[PDB]
Amino acid sequence: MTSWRDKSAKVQVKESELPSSIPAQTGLTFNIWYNKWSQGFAGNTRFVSPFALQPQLHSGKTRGDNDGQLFFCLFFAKGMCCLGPKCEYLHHIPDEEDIGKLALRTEVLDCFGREKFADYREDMGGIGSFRKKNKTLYVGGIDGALNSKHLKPAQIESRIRFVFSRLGDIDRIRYVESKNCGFVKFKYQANAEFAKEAMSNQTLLLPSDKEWDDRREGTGLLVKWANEDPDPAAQKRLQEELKLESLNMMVHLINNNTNSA
RNA sequence: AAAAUAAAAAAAAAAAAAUUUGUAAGGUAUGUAUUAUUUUUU
Ligand SMILES: [Mg+2]
Ligand SMILES: [Zn+2]
Repeated sequence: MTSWRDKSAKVQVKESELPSSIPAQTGLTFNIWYNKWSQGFAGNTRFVSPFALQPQLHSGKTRGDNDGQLFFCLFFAKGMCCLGPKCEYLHHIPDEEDIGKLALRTEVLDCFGREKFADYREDMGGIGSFRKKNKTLYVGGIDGALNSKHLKPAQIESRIRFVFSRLGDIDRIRYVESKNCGFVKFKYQANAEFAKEAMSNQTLLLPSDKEWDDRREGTGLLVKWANEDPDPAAQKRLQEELKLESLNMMVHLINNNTNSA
């Protein structure tokens, strides 16, 4: 509105600043079918992103807004999009107005337009599932994100809270020191899908955090999906919210019978 | 009218043929595992 509705979206990265489509150097000879390096051993080829999303700075109106686009630019979520106001996808954070237009389609697609799959994955990776609506994002790689300096677990919790706060309605956050894991639950599926792409392979450390010069050498903070919550308080709370949303559609499933008569 | 040519001395010198060229397999096994404190809430 102040950020989005008045502005036009800017260009995060110029096309000459875009990274090379060739990966770095893993093996001896480059395979030109699969676009990978061959003949040797790979060396833990993950790396942190040189760019990132700036919600208030980079949002603005796009050509997807004028045409009626439902879906969001995934390169805008990564902080990489080079089209700016020419891009056919939306450059702003998903909100209650646009998510209301992602209603029939969001059952099988995500907010970027990618199909979901039946099984999840062995490591709970990229896209979601069309069987379970999972609104909670796992956070890992926090040691690799902080670039191996030490902090207190109370202060790690706040540094996770701030960068995730902009990406949508945060339901709850509970950083665990015993297992260095962040369980960040949102209000919406579409904001969990946006936040998973946006903060994947990023750095936690701030520009004043004394290692802002050296932060590119990391691995970034892993952002996968979260499993079911084993403590029995939330499971009863899961049983509660299952029952009350059921009765909400017990009302409307006898209204369209009342329309039927 | 028919013919349109009804024949030598008496035995001489002179040679040819044509072929088809290289590759892979049956031998040095096959199989398993291997960077992940890259930490999934009690
Ligand atoms: Mg045989
Ligand atoms: Zn874009």
